[PDB]
Amino acid sequence: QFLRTDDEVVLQCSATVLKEQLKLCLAAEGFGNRLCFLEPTSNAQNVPPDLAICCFTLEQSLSVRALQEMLANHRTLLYGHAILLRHAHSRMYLSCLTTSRKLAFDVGLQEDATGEACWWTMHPASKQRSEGEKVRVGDDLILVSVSSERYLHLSTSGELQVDASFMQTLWNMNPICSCCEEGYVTGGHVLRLFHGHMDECLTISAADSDDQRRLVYYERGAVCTHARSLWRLEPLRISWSGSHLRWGQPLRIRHVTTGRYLALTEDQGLVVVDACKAHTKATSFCFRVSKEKLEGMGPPEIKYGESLCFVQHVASGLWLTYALKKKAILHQEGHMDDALFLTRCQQEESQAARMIHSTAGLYNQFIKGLDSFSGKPRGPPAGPALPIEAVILSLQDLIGYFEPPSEELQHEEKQSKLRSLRNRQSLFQEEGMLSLVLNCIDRLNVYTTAAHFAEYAGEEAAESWKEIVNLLYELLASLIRGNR
Repeated sequence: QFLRTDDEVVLQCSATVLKEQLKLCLAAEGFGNRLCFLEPTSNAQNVPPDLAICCFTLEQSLSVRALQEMLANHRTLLYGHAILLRHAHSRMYLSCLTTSRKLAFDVGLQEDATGEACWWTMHPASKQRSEGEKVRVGDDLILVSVSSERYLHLSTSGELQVDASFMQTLWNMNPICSCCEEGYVTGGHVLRLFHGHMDECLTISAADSDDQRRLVYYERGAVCTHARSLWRLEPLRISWSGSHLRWGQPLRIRHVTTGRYLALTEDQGLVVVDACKAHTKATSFCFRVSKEKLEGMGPPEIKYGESLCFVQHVASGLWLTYALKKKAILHQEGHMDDALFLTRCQQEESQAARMIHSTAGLYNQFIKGLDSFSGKPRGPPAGPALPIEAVILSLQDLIGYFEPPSEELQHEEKQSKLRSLRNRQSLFQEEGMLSLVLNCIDRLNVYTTAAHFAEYAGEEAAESWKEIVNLLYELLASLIRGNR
């Protein structure tokens, strides 16, 4: 009934578009782009929203005097309290930025929780709540930046955005999960699906495969530690999507590094499909106890490791089965040994897998823009603008991410940090990040100078040509660095 600290939440607002209400969640990537944006959730039945980057953790909830004393150097939320919100993926903190996209400031994530910028005071939306009262689940609230004294605001030229404005917006701090039972599978969890005990898991193929990475397999060996075998369980009901999963409950299964959804198609059978084509009927599955014919955290039913689960496609009733590497299919009978167990991926690996997803998406966009004016000069590029700012920041972020530990650190800590670095390098390497970085280099090296690049791209885009190539070479080096 009440919101507490260390609860996972989403910040939701609503807007009227085409005489219909549209629910929107506060989202940010962090790496490559600090700025917050809005992720629509109303059309979930047709197109699944990108929720992994919508999740925030309530770090602290402090009174006015408690904040002031903290700046000089599980608790229930009360009105008047100032809260610190940590982004689940990037590990960064929601803040009011000093830059502007009007007397509004931009809203985004910052690297460190220092100063007032990352603090937001909670205020009642009506006379039904008062200062010092317990913040209840489902309450509309007003959020005020401690630094700028402005409201967290839904802005509208023709797009729906977030900023810090003197205009008010009502926000719903919807709980994703609360204290949940240990060892139980919940929504939003990133995991692996294992078949037997021979190091065999459900996966798509490696990068650059003739597959186009659309097919699903049972694969043995090194896959079991690679990013390509990681999946995100996404229940159809957005409310309490981070609640315990139940037998028979419909859910979508998202592939982390590609962002594609397990689906049944009329033409291809069992494949993995783009988000835009991942509608309920094709993409909805459930865990079953057997093959017999058939608003809170809820009852805990599915255990990690100990529970054996059959995967069923809901609309068709077909079972997930196999055709070492065996193709995964959907079949009316399947096989007697179809039952799978689940194992929870830890945060370093899951974080890395999402970073790869966004990194791949961004640089592939950058590559597509480069190919757009490949043999087309200007007298007016005139294709879509290259994501210069995002590419630069992405590059800088990954370089810092792959930075070796300081030689001044102690041996025990250094070795552990080196081991973590190697594992993180490996996950990127196995997802074809070297080739991808190289493809950017090779395409930019087609040009001899910045001025030559300006003859095909813009003069403004050419201003960052030398910087991007140098940062790419730097990332390339950091991806290879042995770090033994």
